[PDB]
Amino acid sequence: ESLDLEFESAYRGEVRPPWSIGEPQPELAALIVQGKFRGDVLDVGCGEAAISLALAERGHTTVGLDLSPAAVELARHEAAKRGLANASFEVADASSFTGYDGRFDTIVDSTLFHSMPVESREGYLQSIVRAAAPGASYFVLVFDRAAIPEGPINAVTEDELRAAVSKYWIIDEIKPARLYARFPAGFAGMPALLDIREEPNGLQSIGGWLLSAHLG
Ligand SMILES: Nc1ncnc2c1ncn2[C@@H]1O[C@H](CSCC[C@H](N)C(=O)O)[C@@H](O)[C@H]1O
Ligand SMILES: COn1ccc(=O)c2ccccc21
Ligand code: NA
Ligand code: NA
Repeated sequence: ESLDLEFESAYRGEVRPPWSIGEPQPELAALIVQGKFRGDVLDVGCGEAAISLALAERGHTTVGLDLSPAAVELARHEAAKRGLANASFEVADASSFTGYDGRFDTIVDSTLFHSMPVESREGYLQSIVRAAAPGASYFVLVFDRAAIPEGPINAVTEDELRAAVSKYWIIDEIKPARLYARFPAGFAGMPALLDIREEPNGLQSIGGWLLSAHLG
């Protein structure tokens, strides 16, 4: 299976993607304020790249990679509107990319993890480790399989995520997390087929996992 056409259509606006919330995902913004993001950052499966933009505004040199040319164009457009010189973007397949050997001190996966086939995970993890500087940190925000079923999205259980990532990184923490979005009215039916939590500020959230890891 393949989500390439759906991601490109969502970014072109066929209304904006529900996950393009216009700010970094809150669970990842909390790690930034804790000082967990360091040096040159890779925002892998960056989408519109709100987290790249926030990190570039703080002084980091950032690179965002996405398979969708529309996402890369949107990220470049927003960085240009803000006059950021520090943020760059490229179209690439996270499961098979090169050209950044030992580059990044922090790699962040903001909901890319479940957006590729299960069979692509090993190529992706090999690609990002190859792109990592010594002592690099890695952060993943991903849907929980308890919340998102088998289907187009490859959400994970805690054990599955640990088994996949521990082969490549030293895992510091895996904890429950929320993935925020702005869904249209009536999203997923009435009654709803998914557990969508209503949040303040017109947002919603779905269950997930926040993983923190590093090289060492
Ligand atoms: N193999 C792959 N390589 C790179 N990007 C991919 C990919 N498979 C999916 N993607 C991208 O993964 C992203 C998941 S949506 C999340 C986008 C962004 N990180 C955010 O938090 O808003 C989409 O932009 C999609 O195009
Ligand atoms: C790629 O998974 N995805 C697809 C449709 C959504 O509306 C959505 C909302 C939040 C996060 C991910 C999402
Ligand atoms: Na994909
Ligand atoms: Na929490």
